[PDB]
Amino acid sequence: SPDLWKIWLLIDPRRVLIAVFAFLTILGLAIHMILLSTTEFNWLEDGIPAAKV
Amino acid sequence: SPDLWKIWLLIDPRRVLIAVFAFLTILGLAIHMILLSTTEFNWLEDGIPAAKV
Amino acid sequence: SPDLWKIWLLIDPRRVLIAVFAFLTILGLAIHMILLSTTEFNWLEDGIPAAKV
Amino acid sequence: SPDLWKIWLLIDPRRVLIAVFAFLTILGLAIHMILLSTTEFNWLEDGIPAAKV
Amino acid sequence: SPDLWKIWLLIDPRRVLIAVFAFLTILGLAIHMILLSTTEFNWLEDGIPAAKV
Amino acid sequence: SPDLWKIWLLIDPRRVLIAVFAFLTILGLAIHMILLSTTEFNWLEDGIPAAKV
Amino acid sequence: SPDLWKIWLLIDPRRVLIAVFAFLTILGLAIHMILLSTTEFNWLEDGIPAAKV
Amino acid sequence: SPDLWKIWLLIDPRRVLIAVFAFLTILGLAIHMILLSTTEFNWLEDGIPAAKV
Amino acid sequence: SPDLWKIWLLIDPRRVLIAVFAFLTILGLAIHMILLSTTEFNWLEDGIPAAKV
Amino acid sequence: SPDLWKIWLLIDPRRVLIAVFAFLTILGLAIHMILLSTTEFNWLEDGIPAAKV
Amino acid sequence: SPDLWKIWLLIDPRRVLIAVFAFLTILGLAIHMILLSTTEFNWLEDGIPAAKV
Amino acid sequence: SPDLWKIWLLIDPRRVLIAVFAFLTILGLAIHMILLSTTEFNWLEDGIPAAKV
Amino acid sequence: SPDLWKIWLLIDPRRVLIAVFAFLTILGLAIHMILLSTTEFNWLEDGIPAAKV
Amino acid sequence: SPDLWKIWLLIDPRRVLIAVFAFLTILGLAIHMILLSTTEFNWLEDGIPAAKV
Amino acid sequence: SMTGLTEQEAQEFHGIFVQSMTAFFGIVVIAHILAWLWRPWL
Amino acid sequence: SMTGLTEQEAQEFHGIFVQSMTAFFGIVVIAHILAWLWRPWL
Amino acid sequence: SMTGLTEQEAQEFHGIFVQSMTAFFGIVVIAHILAWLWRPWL
Amino acid sequence: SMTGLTEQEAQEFHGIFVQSMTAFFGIVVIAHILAWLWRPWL
Amino acid sequence: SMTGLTEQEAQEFHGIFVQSMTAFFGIVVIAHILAWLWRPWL
Amino acid sequence: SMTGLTEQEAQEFHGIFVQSMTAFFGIVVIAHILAWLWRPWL
Amino acid sequence: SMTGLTEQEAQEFHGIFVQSMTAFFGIVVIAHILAWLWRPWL
Amino acid sequence: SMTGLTEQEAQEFHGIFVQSMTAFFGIVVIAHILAWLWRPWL
Amino acid sequence: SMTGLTEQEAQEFHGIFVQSMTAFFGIVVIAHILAWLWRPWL
Amino acid sequence: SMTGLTEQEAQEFHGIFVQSMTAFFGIVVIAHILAWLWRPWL
Amino acid sequence: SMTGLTEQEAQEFHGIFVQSMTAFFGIVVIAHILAWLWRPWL
Amino acid sequence: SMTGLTEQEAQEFHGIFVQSMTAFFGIVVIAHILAWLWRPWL
Amino acid sequence: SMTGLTEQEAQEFHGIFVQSMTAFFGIVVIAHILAWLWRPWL
Amino acid sequence: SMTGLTEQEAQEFHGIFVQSMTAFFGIVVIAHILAWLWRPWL
Ligand SMILES: COC(C)(C)C/C=C/C(C)=C/C=C/C(C)=C/C=C/C(C)=C/C=C/C=C(C)/C=C/C=C(C)/C=C/C=C(C)/C=C/CC(C)(C)OC
Ligand SMILES: COC(C)(C)C/C=C/C(C)=C/C=C/C(C)=C/C=C/C(C)=C/C=C/C=C(C)/C=C/C=C(C)/C=C/C=C(C)/C=C/CC(C)(C)OC
Ligand SMILES: COC(C)(C)C/C=C/C(C)=C/C=C/C(C)=C/C=C/C(C)=C/C=C/C=C(C)/C=C/C=C(C)/C=C/C=C(C)/C=C/CC(C)(C)OC
Ligand SMILES: COC(C)(C)C/C=C/C(C)=C/C=C/C(C)=C/C=C/C(C)=C/C=C/C=C(C)/C=C/C=C(C)/C=C/C=C(C)/C=C/CC(C)(C)OC
Ligand SMILES: COC(C)(C)C/C=C/C(C)=C/C=C/C(C)=C/C=C/C(C)=C/C=C/C=C(C)/C=C/C=C(C)/C=C/C=C(C)/C=C/CC(C)(C)OC
Ligand SMILES: COC(C)(C)C/C=C/C(C)=C/C=C/C(C)=C/C=C/C(C)=C/C=C/C=C(C)/C=C/C=C(C)/C=C/C=C(C)/C=C/CC(C)(C)OC
Ligand SMILES: COC(C)(C)C/C=C/C(C)=C/C=C/C(C)=C/C=C/C(C)=C/C=C/C=C(C)/C=C/C=C(C)/C=C/C=C(C)/C=C/CC(C)(C)OC
Ligand SMILES: COC(C)(C)C/C=C/C(C)=C/C=C/C(C)=C/C=C/C(C)=C/C=C/C=C(C)/C=C/C=C(C)/C=C/C=C(C)/C=C/CC(C)(C)OC
Ligand SMILES: COC(C)(C)C/C=C/C(C)=C/C=C/C(C)=C/C=C/C(C)=C/C=C/C=C(C)/C=C/C=C(C)/C=C/C=C(C)/C=C/CC(C)(C)OC
Ligand SMILES: COC(C)(C)C/C=C/C(C)=C/C=C/C(C)=C/C=C/C(C)=C/C=C/C=C(C)/C=C/C=C(C)/C=C/C=C(C)/C=C/CC(C)(C)OC
Ligand SMILES: COC(C)(C)C\C=C/C(C)=C/C=C/C(C)=C/C=C/C(C)=C/C=C/C=C(C)/C=C/C=C(C)/C=C/C=C(C)/C=C/CC(C)(C)OC
Ligand SMILES: COC(C)(C)C\C=C/C(C)=C/C=C/C(C)=C/C=C/C(C)=C/C=C/C=C(C)/C=C/C=C(C)/C=C/C=C(C)/C=C/CC(C)(C)OC
Ligand SMILES: COC(C)(C)C\C=C/C(C)=C/C=C/C(C)=C/C=C/C(C)=C/C=C/C=C(C)/C=C/C=C(C)/C=C/C=C(C)/C=C/CC(C)(C)OC
Ligand SMILES: COC(C)(C)C\C=C/C(C)=C/C=C/C(C)=C/C=C/C(C)=C/C=C/C=C(C)/C=C/C=C(C)/C=C/C=C(C)/C=C/CC(C)(C)OC
Ligand SMILES: [Ca+2]
Ligand SMILES: [Ca+2]
Ligand SMILES: [Ca+2]
Ligand SMILES: [Ca+2]
Ligand SMILES: [Ca+2]
Ligand SMILES: [Ca+2]
Ligand SMILES: [Ca+2]
Ligand SMILES: [Ca+2]
Ligand SMILES: [Ca+2]
Ligand SMILES: [Ca+2]
Ligand SMILES: [Ca+2]
Ligand SMILES: [Ca+2]
Ligand SMILES: [Ca+2]
Ligand SMILES: [Ca+2]
Repeated sequence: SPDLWKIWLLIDPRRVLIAVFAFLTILGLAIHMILLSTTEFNWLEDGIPAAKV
Repeated sequence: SPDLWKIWLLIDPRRVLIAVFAFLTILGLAIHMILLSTTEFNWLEDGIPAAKV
Repeated sequence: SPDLWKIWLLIDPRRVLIAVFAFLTILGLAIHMILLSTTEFNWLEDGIPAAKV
Repeated sequence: SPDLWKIWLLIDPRRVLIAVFAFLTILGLAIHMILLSTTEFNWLEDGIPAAKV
Repeated sequence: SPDLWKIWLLIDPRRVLIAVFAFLTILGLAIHMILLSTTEFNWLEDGIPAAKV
Repeated sequence: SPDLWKIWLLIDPRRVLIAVFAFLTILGLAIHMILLSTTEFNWLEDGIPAAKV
Repeated sequence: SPDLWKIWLLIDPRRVLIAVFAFLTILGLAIHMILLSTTEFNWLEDGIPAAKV
Repeated sequence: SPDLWKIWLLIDPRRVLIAVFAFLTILGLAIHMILLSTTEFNWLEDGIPAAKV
Repeated sequence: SPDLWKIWLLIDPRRVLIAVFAFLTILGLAIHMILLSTTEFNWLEDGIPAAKV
Repeated sequence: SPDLWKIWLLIDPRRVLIAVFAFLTILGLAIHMILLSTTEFNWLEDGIPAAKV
Repeated sequence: SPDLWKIWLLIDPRRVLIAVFAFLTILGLAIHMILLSTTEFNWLEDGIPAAKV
Repeated sequence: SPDLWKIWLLIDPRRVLIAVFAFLTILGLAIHMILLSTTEFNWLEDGIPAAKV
Repeated sequence: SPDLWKIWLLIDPRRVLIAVFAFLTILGLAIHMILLSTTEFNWLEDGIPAAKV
Repeated sequence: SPDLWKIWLLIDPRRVLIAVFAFLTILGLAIHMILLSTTEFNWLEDGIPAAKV
Repeated sequence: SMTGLTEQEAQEFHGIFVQSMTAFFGIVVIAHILAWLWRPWL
Repeated sequence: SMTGLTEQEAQEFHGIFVQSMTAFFGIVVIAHILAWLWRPWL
Repeated sequence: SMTGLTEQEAQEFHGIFVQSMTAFFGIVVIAHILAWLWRPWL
Repeated sequence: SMTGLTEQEAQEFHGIFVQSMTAFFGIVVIAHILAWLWRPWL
Repeated sequence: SMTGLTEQEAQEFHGIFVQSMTAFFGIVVIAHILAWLWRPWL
Repeated sequence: SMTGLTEQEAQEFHGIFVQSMTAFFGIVVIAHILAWLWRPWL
Repeated sequence: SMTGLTEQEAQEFHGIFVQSMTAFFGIVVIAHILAWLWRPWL
Repeated sequence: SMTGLTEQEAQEFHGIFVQSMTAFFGIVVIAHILAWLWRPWL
Repeated sequence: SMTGLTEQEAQEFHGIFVQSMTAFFGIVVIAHILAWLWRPWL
Repeated sequence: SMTGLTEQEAQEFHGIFVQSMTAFFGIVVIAHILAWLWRPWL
Repeated sequence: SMTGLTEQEAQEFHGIFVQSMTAFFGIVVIAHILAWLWRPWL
Repeated sequence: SMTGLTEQEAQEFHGIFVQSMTAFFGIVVIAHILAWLWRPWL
Repeated sequence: SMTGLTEQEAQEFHGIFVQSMTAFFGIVVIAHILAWLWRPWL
Repeated sequence: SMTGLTEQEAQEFHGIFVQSMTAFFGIVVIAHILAWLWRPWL
């Protein structure tokens, strides 16, 4: 929609920016936790490259 | 109904938009958690493609 | 009753709409949970179609 | 009693309607839980029609 | 007592009606719970008529 | 005492009626529960008349 | 003391009546509970008269 | 002391009476509980006179 | 000190009588509990005079 | 210091007296508990003089 | 966007600075903790350089 | 410093006195507890002088 | 940046100083705890120099 | 910095003194706890000088 | 009086209250007769 | 007086209260006689 | 009226309330007939 | 005095209170005699 | 009235509400037919 | 004074209080004599 | 009306809302087609 | 001073307080002499 | 309007918002391409 | 001053306080001498 | 605008903010290069 | 200054405070010498 | 400005702040060199 | 300024503060030298 810019006349741009940044940060943290909770995608505990400890 | 636009004269568009966005985000998170809690649809632990760890 | 429209002079249409939407969403979520909690109707764990994991 | 309509001069019709709707919904949910908690009337886990899982 | 109607000059008829309805509903629910908690009067688990599950 | 009626000039008749009704209901419920908690006076689980279940 | 009636000029007769009735009810309930908690004075679980159950 | 009556010019007679009655009641209840908690002075559970149950 | 009576110009005589009475009662209760918790000084369970139960 | 009496121009004599009395009582109770918590200085459980129970 | 400086006309620079500093500190602490919770990247318990204890 | 007396122009002498006395009392209690928790310095449970119990 | 001094026109120097001092103290305590929780860097339990106890 | 005395124009000298004293006391207590929790530096349980208990 | 109702209002409420209570008691009595015919408890 | 009731009001309320209590006690007595016939406890 | 309704409003609400309740009761009855034909419980 | 009661009111209340307490005590005494005949505890 | 709506407002809201509810019920009926074809429960 | 009582009021209250306390102590003494006769504890 | 919006404002917001919802539904439909091709669940 | 008592009031209260405390300590002494005769603890 | 922003203000904020969101999405797409090259999940 | 006491008031309170504390300390010294005779701890 | 800052103030803060962020990012990049040389994780 | 004390007041309080500190420290030192003679810890 | 400080005073605080931070960092660097000499961790 | 102290007041407080801190640090240094002579930890 060409008039999608009018949404900022309805929802506060500053509150939306704060909420978007906070949600994206929480989402990234959650995804990294989910990946680290798995065995196939825990890049820290994987053994690659070959271990030292 | 052709007069379905009249619903915005009753429920506030801003609160409706905020609630819709929040509910859809929560629903997506819940569906992804439900799929990951299964064995057939946990795309991270399914072993496809073939594991490295 | 032909005069069933008069109920909106008694109960607030906006509050009724909000309550109806929330209750329907909660009811759908609850029914999907009940179906997933069973074995015969958990469409994600039923093994159908044939499993890959 | 022919004058049973006079009860709406005492108890608020809107409050009574909302209480009746909420109580009936809760009662239906409770009955469905009670039936699903039984083996004889859990229509989901009964085995009828013959199972696929 | 022929003057038992005067009790409504003392206790509020609407409050009494609300309390009576609530108490009767709770009492019926409690009695049905007590009956279902027993084996002889649990009409759902009694096996009559003959079971299908 | 012939002037036992004067007690209603001291304690509010409506409050006394409400308290008496509530206390009598609670007492009756308590007695029925105490009888049900025994074996000799649980008329529901006594075996009399002869069981079906 | 012949002037013991003067105590009602000090302690409120309605409050004393309420407290006395409540305390006597609680005391009677407590005594009946203590007797039921024993074996010799539980008239319900005693075996007298001879049991049916 | 002959002037011990002057204590009522200092501590409220009504509050003192209420506190004394409450404390004496609690003390009697506590003593009866302590006696009933012992084998030698539980007059209910003692066996005297000779038991029926 | 001969001027020990001046302490009542400093601390309120009624608050001290209440504190003193309450503290002495609590102290007596505590001492009797301590003695009853011992074996040598539990005069109720000591065996003296010779038991009946 | 000869001018140690000047401390009562800073700290309230009444509050200091109350605190001192309370602290001394608590300290005495605590010390008696500590002595009773030991075997060597529990004068009630020591067996001295020779026991009767 | 060359007009990205206009974001400071919407979100308070001091609040953003405080939030950014706090979030970065928490993020660094969390990353260091995650690394220490592993075996391959716990630089304190890895055994390199060779131990003394 | 010769002008160390000026600290009482900054911190309230009465509040400092209360804090110092409370802290010193707490510290002494804590040290006596620490010593009693040990075996080498619990002078009460030490065995010295020779026991009677 | 040459104009980094202007940050003190935005964040209060006193609050920044207090927060920095508190955070640095907490961070130092945390690092010393982390080192003491390991075996290789617990300088108190490492056995160097050679133990007496 | 020769102008380090100016820090007392921002942070209250009395508050800083109170906080510094409290923090130093807590730090000393914590260090003593850490030392006593170890075997090497518990001067109370180290057995030096030679034990009597 | 205490409830703000008139005497006529109290009498008419009493009449309708007792009528409704009697109807409820009759329904309850029929239900209990059916329950006794189904499974007597005494 | 203290409750705001008149002496006549108190007398008539007391009469109705004692009548209702007597009726309730009579129903309770019939129920307890039935219970004793069904299963005596002493 | 303690509710603010008029007598005509109370009557006309009662008519619609009773009719809607009757329709709801009729749907519950057919559902219960279907449930009894499916799996009788007594 | 401090309860708002008159001296005559206090005397009257005391008389009725003591009469009611005596009646309650007599009923309690009869009940305890019955309980001792049923099952003595000492 | 009590909600502040006009009678015409209430009528038009009721019409749109029943149209939307009918559409929702039709979609739900199609979904349930598909579910019964997929896996009948009775 | 501090309680608002008169000196005569305090005197007469003290008299009645001590008389009632003496009566209570005499009943408790009789009860304890009976308890000692029933089962001595020392 | 009760939200402060005019009729034209409500109409244009409804148009944009439905257009955005349709675009979201199209993206969701493409995602579900991809998920069915990847791993069908029925 | 800060309690509202006069010097004479304080000195008469002190006299009565000490007399009562002395009487209390006399009963406690007899009680402790009796307890020592019954069962010495040291 | 409801947020107090001018239409020109809303237009320019929308432009900058979409540009920043496009840049963020491009960075995320590069990151996910790298993640797929490192370790594909499907 | 800060407590509201006069210098003479503070002096006399200090004198009485020191006398009472000395008496308390003397009783505690005998209590401790008696305890040491009963059972020394060091 | 809504933060109370002037456009020139916003531009200067943005410049200093981005300079500080670039310096922090460069330090972080050096630290991560050192961490990869020390112990690569991929 | 900010405590309401005068310079002379602060000086004399400091003198008495340090004298009391010295007395307390001397008592503590004597106690610790006695403790070391009784049972040295180092 | 926003904190109430003058430009000269922010530049003064900043100079002293950076000097103190540099001194603290130098002490920390010496401590870390000593720690590395004592027990290297990498 | 922010604390209400004068520049001379701040200077004198800083001097006394650093003197007291130096004395405390010297006492701490002596204590740590004694601790090292007692039981070295490194
Ligand atoms: C001019 O007008 C007026 C009215 C103002 C004049 C009047 C003035 C007057 C009368 C002044 C009176 C002043 C007085 C009586 C002052 C008394 C002061 C005293 C007795 C001070 C004592 C101070 C003691 C101190 C501060 C001790 C500190 C000890 C510390 C901090 C110990 C710490 C230990 C730690 C952290 C850990 C130890 C090891 C543990 C215990 C944990 O065990 C392993
Ligand atoms: C004049 O203007 C106006 C507007 C006022 C006129 C209008 C008047 C109108 C319209 C009046 C309407 C009145 C109505 C509708 C009245 C309805 C009354 C009803 C239905 C009354 C019902 C009463 C039922 C009672 C009181 C039941 C009591 C049951 C009891 C106490 C049960 C106790 C059970 C016990 C203690 C134990 C049971 C054992 C268990 C089962 C719990 O365990 C084994
Ligand atoms: C003048 O204007 C007006 C408007 C005021 C005129 C109108 C007047 C009217 C209409 C008056 C109406 C009055 C009414 C309806 C009065 C009703 C009175 C009733 C029903 C009274 C009932 C009383 C029942 C009593 C007090 C029962 C007491 C039972 C007790 C205390 C039981 C105790 C049990 C114990 C302690 C232990 C039991 C052992 C267990 C079973 C718990 O364990 C083994
Ligand atoms: C111009 O003025 C105005 C605006 C006022 C005019 C407008 C008037 C209008 C439009 C009126 C509209 C009225 C409507 C729509 C009324 C609808 C009424 C309905 C649907 C009523 C339904 C009632 C159903 C009831 C009360 C059911 C009660 C069931 C009970 C109490 C069941 C109890 C069960 C128990 C206690 C236990 C059962 C066994 C369990 C479930 C425990 O399982 C073992
Ligand atoms: C005149 O000016 C204005 C502005 C007012 C004009 C505008 C008017 C407009 C635009 C109106 C718009 C109206 C709309 C959009 C209305 C939409 C209505 C809808 C979608 C209604 C839907 C209703 C559905 C209902 C009420 C469903 C109820 C279902 C129930 C109660 C199910 C109960 C189930 C139970 C108790 C148990 C089930 C089984 C278990 C327990 C297993 O489930 C978990
Ligand atoms: C006139 O002036 C102004 C300023 C107002 C003009 C401006 C107007 C503008 C710019 C308007 C903009 C509007 C926009 C952006 C609208 C966007 C609308 C969207 C994206 C709508 C999306 C709707 C999606 C819906 C309603 C989805 C519903 C999903 C449901 C209810 C799912 C239920 C799932 C259940 C019950 C169960 C699932 C299974 C579980 C997960 C439980 O188990 C497997
Ligand atoms: C002038 O106008 C007026 C109206 C004021 C005139 C009227 C004046 C009147 C009438 C005055 C009346 C005064 C009265 C009645 C005074 C009564 C005073 C009494 C009875 C005082 C009693 C004092 C008792 C004391 C202080 C006891 C203290 C006991 C202590 C501190 C015990 C401590 C125990 C410890 C620390 C440890 C025990 C060992 C444990 C139990 C812990 O382990 C075995
Ligand atoms: C001029 O006008 C007026 C009205 C003001 C004149 C009137 C003046 C009057 C009448 C004044 C009266 C004054 C009185 C009665 C004063 C009484 C003073 C007393 C009795 C003071 C007693 C003081 C005792 C003290 C402070 C004891 C302190 C003991 C301490 C701190 C012990 C500490 C122990 C520790 C830390 C550890 C022990 C070992 C543990 C128990 C922890 O483990 C075994
Ligand atoms: C004109 O007048 C005035 C006074 C206004 C002029 C003055 C202006 C001044 C002096 C301005 C000063 C500005 C300054 C000092 C700015 C400093 C800016 C800095 C340092 C910015 C730094 C930003 C860093 C960011 C935003 C980093 C973000 C990182 C994120 C979001 C990382 C997320 C990671 C996730 C979600 C998951 C990662 C993996 C985990 C950690 C979970 O582990 C597996
Ligand atoms: C104009 O008038 C006035 C009055 C204003 C003039 C006066 C001005 C004056 C006197 C100014 C004085 C200023 C002063 C004294 C400033 C002092 C500044 C200092 C000391 C600054 C120090 C800063 C240190 C910083 C920022 C350190 C940061 C460290 C960080 C963020 C570490 C993070 C570590 C992480 C995330 C993880 C570590 C891993 C662990 C160890 C936790 O786990 C493995
Ligand atoms: C002039 O105008 C007016 C309106 C004022 C005139 C009207 C006056 C009227 C109408 C007055 C009416 C008065 C009434 C009705 C008075 C009723 C009085 C009654 C019934 C009094 C009853 C008293 C009973 C008492 C106090 C019983 C006490 C029992 C005690 C304290 C038991 C304690 C037991 C203990 C602590 C220990 C052992 C028990 C356990 C269970 C622990 O043993 C194992
Ligand atoms: C002039 O106008 C007016 C209105 C004021 C005139 C009216 C005056 C009137 C009418 C006055 C009426 C006064 C009355 C009725 C007074 C009644 C007073 C009574 C009955 C007093 C009774 C006192 C009993 C006492 C003080 C008992 C104390 C017992 C104690 C403290 C026991 C403690 C036990 C302990 C701490 C330790 C051992 C017990 C345990 C249970 C622990 O052993 C195992
Ligand atoms: C005219 O005057 C002024 C001052 C107004 C001019 C100034 C305007 C300016 C300067 C504007 C600046 C605007 C800026 C900087 C905008 C930046 C916007 C950005 C970066 C937007 C980014 C958006 C990203 C989105 C919306 C991402 C959404 C992701 C979602 C919803 C993901 C959901 C995932 C779910 C629910 C499910 C699966 C994920 C899990 C983790 C569960 O899978 C396992
Ligand atoms: C002009 O008019 C007036 C009235 C203002 C003049 C008067 C001025 C006066 C009288 C001024 C008086 C000033 C005074 C008395 C100042 C006293 C200053 C003192 C004693 C300063 C002491 C400072 C000590 C410091 C800052 C110690 C810091 C220690 C730290 C931060 C330790 C941290 C440790 C960490 C985080 C990590 C490791 C430790 C652990 C325990 C974790 O290792 C295992
Ligand atoms: Ca790796
Ligand atoms: Ca996969
Ligand atoms: Ca499937
Ligand atoms: Ca089925
Ligand atoms: Ca059945
Ligand atoms: Ca039966
Ligand atoms: Ca029996
Ligand atoms: Ca017995
Ligand atoms: Ca004995
Ligand atoms: Ca002993
Ligand atoms: Ca390492
Ligand atoms: Ca010893
Ligand atoms: Ca070491
Ligand atoms: Ca040692």
